[PDB]
Amino acid sequence: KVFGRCELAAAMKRHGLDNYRGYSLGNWVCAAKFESNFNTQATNRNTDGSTDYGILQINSRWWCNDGRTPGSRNLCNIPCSALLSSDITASVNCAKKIVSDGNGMNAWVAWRNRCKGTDVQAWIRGCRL
Ligand SMILES: [Cl-]
Ligand code: NA
Repeated sequence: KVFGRCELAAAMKRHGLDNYRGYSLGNWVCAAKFESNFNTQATNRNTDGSTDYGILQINSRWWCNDGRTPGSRNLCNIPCSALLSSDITASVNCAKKIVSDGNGMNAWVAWRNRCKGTDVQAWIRGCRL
């Protein structure tokens, strides 16, 4: 599923991400835009052999099992394919574990390079939330 901007904002809000660990909703919408272009089916393979999955491009080295990332942890205890669903619940629940992990949203490279320090409230402007 390719989400619309306000559609995703509202789904993320319903799943408890607005101000989760201090990060306003706009931060999460901005991260999803630049990680996956709002496409739940996005995958990208990394040089180390791991793969990033879904709307928030969660990585198979630490967070999910894709059966082909040797010596990976599966800290969200899910198959990575579950992160590609049109229902974002699994992605959101795993993202909450990531962002609690210590370096916050800096775990998402696109957030650090393209969202951090910008006017992220713009990503939810105009939406009925
Ligand atoms: Cl933080
Ligand atoms: Na893994």
